[PDB]
Amino acid sequence: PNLVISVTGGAKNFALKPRMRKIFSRLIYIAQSKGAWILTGGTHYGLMKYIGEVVRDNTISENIVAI
Amino acid sequence: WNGQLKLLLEWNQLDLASDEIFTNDRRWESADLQEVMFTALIKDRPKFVRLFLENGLNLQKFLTNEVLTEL
Repeated sequence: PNLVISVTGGAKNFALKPRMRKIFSRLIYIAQSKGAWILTGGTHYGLMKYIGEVVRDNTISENIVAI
Repeated sequence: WNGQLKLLLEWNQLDLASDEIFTNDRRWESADLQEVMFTALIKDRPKFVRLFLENGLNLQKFLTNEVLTEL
């Protein structure tokens, strides 16, 4: 039902600031709740790795799909 | 960057280093923060340790056997 597109590649290095971190954690929680897609670059370095780790732990915690 | 970073760390001004230095967005390699983290732990600077961890530092990689035995 819902799609989200997060712009990737802007910064090679990403700062895990609480302001910039909790927002994306909540976004991923919302996407899991509504079964949304999230579209990212997929690079190992930057925000993509953080999003991937969040998704992995939430799955550990299936219903959420990231492409 | 290293001179300003070491100076601010010595004087323990978190805000100045966090805003003016770490907001540069330039690449932050592991060895940099390895050295500055080693010098931060000794001088009892917890906030700078938190800042380094947030900005990205594999603590498991940093904590070598040599570092732990020396500490």
